[PDB]
Amino acid sequence: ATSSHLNWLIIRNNNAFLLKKRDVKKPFSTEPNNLASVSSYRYSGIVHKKTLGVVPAADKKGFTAVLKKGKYAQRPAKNTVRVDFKAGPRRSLKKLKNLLIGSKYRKDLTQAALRRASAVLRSQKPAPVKGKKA
Amino acid sequence: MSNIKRKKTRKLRGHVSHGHGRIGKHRKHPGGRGNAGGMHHHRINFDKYHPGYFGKVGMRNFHLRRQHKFRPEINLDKLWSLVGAEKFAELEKEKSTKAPVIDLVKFGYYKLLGRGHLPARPVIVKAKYFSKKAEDKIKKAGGVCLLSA
Amino acid sequence: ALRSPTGKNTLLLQGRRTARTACKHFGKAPGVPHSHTRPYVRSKGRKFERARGRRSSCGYKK
Amino acid sequence: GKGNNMIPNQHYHKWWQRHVKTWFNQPARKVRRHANRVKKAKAVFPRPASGALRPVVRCPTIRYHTKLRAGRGFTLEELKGAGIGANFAKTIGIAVDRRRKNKSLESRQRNIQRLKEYRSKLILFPINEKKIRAGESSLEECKLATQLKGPVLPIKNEQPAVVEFREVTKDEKKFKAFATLRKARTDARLVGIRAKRAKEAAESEDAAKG
Amino acid sequence: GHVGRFVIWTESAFARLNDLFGTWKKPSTLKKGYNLPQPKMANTDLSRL
Amino acid sequence: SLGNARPLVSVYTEKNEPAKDKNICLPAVFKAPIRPDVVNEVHQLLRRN
RNA sequence: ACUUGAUCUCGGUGUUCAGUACACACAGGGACAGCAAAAGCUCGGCCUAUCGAUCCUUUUGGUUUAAAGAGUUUUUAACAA
RNA sequence: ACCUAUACAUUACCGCUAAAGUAGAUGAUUUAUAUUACUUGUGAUAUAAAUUUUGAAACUUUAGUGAGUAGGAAGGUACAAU
RNA sequence: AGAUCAAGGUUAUGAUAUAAAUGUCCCAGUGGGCCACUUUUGGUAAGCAGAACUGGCGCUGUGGGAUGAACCAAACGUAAU
RNA sequence: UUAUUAUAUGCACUUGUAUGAUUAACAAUGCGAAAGAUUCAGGAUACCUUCGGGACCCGUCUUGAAACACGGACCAAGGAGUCUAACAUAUGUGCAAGUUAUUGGGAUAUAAACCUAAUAGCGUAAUUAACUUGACUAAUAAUGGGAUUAGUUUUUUAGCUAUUUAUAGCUAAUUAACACAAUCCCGGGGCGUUCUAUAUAGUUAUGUAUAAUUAUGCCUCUAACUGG
RNA sequence: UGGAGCGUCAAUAUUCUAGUAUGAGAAAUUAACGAUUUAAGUCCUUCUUAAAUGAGGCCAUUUACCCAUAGAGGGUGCCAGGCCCGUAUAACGUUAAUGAUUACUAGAUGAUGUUUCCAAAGAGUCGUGUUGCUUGAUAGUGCAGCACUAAGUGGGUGGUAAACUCCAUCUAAAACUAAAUAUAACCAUGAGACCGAUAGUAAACAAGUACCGUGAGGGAAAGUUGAAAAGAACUCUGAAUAGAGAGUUAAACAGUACGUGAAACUGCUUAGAGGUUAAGCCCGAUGAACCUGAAUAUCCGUUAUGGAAAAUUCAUCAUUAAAA
Repeated sequence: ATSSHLNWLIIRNNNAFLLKKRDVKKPFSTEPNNLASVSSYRYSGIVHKKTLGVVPAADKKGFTAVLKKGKYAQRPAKNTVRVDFKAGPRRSLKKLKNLLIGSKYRKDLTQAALRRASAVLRSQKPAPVKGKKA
Repeated sequence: MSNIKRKKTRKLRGHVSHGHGRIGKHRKHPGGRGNAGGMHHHRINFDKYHPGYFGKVGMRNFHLRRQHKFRPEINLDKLWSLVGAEKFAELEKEKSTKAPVIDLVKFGYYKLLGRGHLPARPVIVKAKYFSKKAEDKIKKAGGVCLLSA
Repeated sequence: ALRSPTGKNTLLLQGRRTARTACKHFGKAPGVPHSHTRPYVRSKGRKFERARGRRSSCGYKK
Repeated sequence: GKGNNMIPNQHYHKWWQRHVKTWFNQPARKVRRHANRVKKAKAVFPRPASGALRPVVRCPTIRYHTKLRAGRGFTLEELKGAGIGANFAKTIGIAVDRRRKNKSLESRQRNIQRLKEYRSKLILFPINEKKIRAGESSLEECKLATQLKGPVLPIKNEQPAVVEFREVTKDEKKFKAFATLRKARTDARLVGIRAKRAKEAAESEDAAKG
Repeated sequence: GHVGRFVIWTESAFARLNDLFGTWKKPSTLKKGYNLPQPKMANTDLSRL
Repeated sequence: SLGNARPLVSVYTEKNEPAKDKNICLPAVFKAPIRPDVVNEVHQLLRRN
């Protein structure tokens, strides 16, 4: 039936998001829940509710709306849709990363998720900078 | 319809002589067409590997008809899978209001052979034929091998 | 393995690897007193590899 | 050449390539043949859709003692033995074919009762709808009763699996049925040589009178 | 060759699959003698194994 | 082994309608093995017709 | 001097060797015998050459099997040497 | 004395071949410190910060080693269609 | 000649193990060889003819013999010393 | 007794030495420099210039080709190990004493897919030229039996980590058990052929004894049947 | 695989069957065919500025301009469901077929047992012999030629020739007959894992053409300007086709080798160089030329320490509301 290892050996190579690029030995998934965008087994669309990712924002720049996994109340046979929950920290460029370790404890993506929210918060910022040089 | 990369020609192409030799080229028919000559220049190949080619043993039956040797076969080994094994437990209490009735020609079989080593219940077997050991090893158990018509 | 991971109280068996009838034909010199190894005929009968080189009358007994 | 392989007999020496048949219209002969059955079942009537009656059991040889040659006949004694109407049976659709020389009582009965099963369910349209001798009805005219033209006209098809679990459970099972077979064969082997001995025993005493 | 098209069952469609490929308990009625295939590994979750 | 295992499949209707009183059980084909290696090998061949 | 072992049967081994067949040889089992007072010796020639498949013809053997609708007799065929 | 090979040797790198190791991450591990059981002494608990996925078809460790026609096997690569 | 008991010390030369054992596909190719030490036959001799052993060439580059299919060193992943 | 050596250095603290295929400390030179733009290293990329070293023309057959062997002036397009049939092995997959719609039929959405009755192949039993005949003492048995057995159970022994000294893991010493697979030996059956037992009695029935095919006696002329 | 008549039993006979007229059905069904309707945006901006068929937009209706039983295909200056032909449902139309009744035409009462009565039935043919071809056909499978040449409880066959006893099975030597079946031709269609102008037919075109052979026969090469010819007026020079200006187009680097425009080979320009392996070439460097890459939080630290700004589910914060 359903387990993230049976699901994955069907998906391992014949995927629709895996899009390997030309020298680099078999990686890249273009998934919406990958956060370290290769294709591992436990960076994946569905690995069954270890499925966290980090998305901006919607309002650039402050947010990073984080789709937290919508878990084991779901099989995840769908939900009267629930299973992405989107709790989105904001308002401080380096406080919210403590408030993401503070948030989740699902210690497998944890240092590879706030490695991503930083790398979104590195990117959304630079509007009032990179200007004058007078 | 056959996956060609695993065919050798995808791979041998192109080295020159395509797997067949420089000295001893792939020519058209360098030994004879077909079973030539299994009695001169292929005789070693024809005995071994087929001892018994090239003769006549004999009795000619002009127009054999395949009904006069039909006789399908069954040993005592089955004989009791033809009634249910779930109808074997009840006669194995023990309680013999039985032998059962087996009509082996209604199934498809005629000759009841005797490989077997069948249990201690009797049977009543209506088949068209007999072995010597099918008659014994049933009537020892009580029942009777009986002639179907 | 979730019950006996180390295999305590198990009986690990295998049926015969040469039970099958492809294996009946390996390997064949008629001329030795021990072959008994089953040609690749098409059909079982007289006038199918049963004459010269099998019978002591026709030819020889193999 | 080489190896232990199976002497070949492929019969490809006769300009065979001009004898090749395609089979690519396997499917639209299945469709052709089916649209004709639909065409023909509508262009009969409420009359049955196959539909003759096709008698027999007892296919010939010792393999098929039981699985039918498909009954052409109904062999006029079986008509005459069953209340019809030998020329008349053909006009219903009974398929009267007058080449079979019915060799059994029981094969004659097997089809007589087949000719009584049908003809008891064979509904009869009247001609002029006064219908003095029906024998069935005109209010069992098919619109009222059947109008079916059902599809198969089945053959009641052959039970024998079975196994009927019986007690016989014999007392006189002390009889050597394996050796009746050995005694029967030599009885049929020595018919003539007993009969030759049944000549000299019928003629050596005639040498006593002279 | 790629399993899993997005599918929509109606109600009386969905209620017939326990007949076609029968059930784990009993065989099927609409496919004579058919018996649902058994997996080589019933529990199939390695991370709990 | 089970046939049940997630044994309630809700039915939906036209207004996206979670709510019925009709809740049918998961019809036990859905536990049978997914094997894409045999599906690809039947697909390779059956669409040659 | 006296003899017929120069016989009958079943496989196995040596040589040639592909480690195939003929052929020759050898070691035996079974049977029937010869010489010899017996022990024993003999399965041709004191040992190493002196030889020949299939198919067909043929003869000798069973008190033979088959000719497929059934009986008997001719015939034909089969099997063994 | 000395010069001189694609040999010898020690090193870097490529492959091959042969072994060996790793998958409880609602876990493991640091550094401090509060408390602590206290065994003198070292552990266990709380806090604060930190590191900790890999197409397991992967990653890590170790050693030897490399001629080749005819020829065979593996892995890639170009072309065009479903 | 065997079937089960009783007794038996330290396992019965040396040095080796790039793993060995075994099936199948008896799968590909091959079934023209030439060269050389020592042995050797025919020929008067032959860069001729024919054999025995080992090693080579064939398939093999590099160093040396100015030169070379076989001689003498040495066997070959890309580089430094 | 003359000497010699090792052990009897914890607690902190260093920018210290070693060891994780033991290279790193000091300086100099020069600013990725907003666009704009130099410095230092490198680039036989694909050529031209200058020297040194090496360097024969490929394909082929051949023992041996740069050959005074054959083909090739050059260039673009084309251009050669395939379809089929039948086997055999290996591997993949499905079901398993079975399996296999596919000639057909049915449903039907369209040369597909689905569903399916009677067979039919192949397998499940063989061997004879043929007629005969037809597979282990037995309600049970993997070449029955024997060896060499991977492995699970098991023996007690010190014994090892933990010990509650309970309960494990470990080697074996070693007991017993089954011994998978595979090969190697000895058997036993089916059928065939041959010798042999039967001198045969005898084993069952026809016959025979009677009654009335029938009933039962029993000898056995007859057939069947047993034997190494 | 037989009958014909009689007795005879049973049923029965104003009757039905067949056929032509037949208006069946106030055109009724069904089928063919041409049909016939286009349903719905050429709605707004952007690039082409040569053309939108593209790209962005079109309240809500849980977000989609409209239709969709019509998102097959084709045409339209580029990729078009809504431009157009169609397409789907259909109507509309002309055909046909199912003849209800009526008329005449023409035919007809048995099937049922019985034993009476005459109870036939294909010759130079069957078959034998022989010869030749033929077949799996074997001491003849078929067929043919020649000599012989029949019988009527007969004659044939019954995969081993032969006599003899039976058994089984059909009726030769005369005649028809639909369906299933076949189909590189002919009419008329729909397709495809096919070929894409040296391929596919030989032939995509004025292709069995041009040509060649006395003949039989043989047998090519040969597609592409652009959306539209708007196919270059006019001027100069020439004896002139032509050149040079100009013009046309989005483009003439699309001007009738008319899309692209490769190699082979080369005229011209620019660069450097030249008496050795003929030239090429390998490897190391070279001059010239061009080029690629280049760096920020520390010693004996992501340490000591002062300024601003903004602000807070952060505090020692506290309640409150959730959703996990």
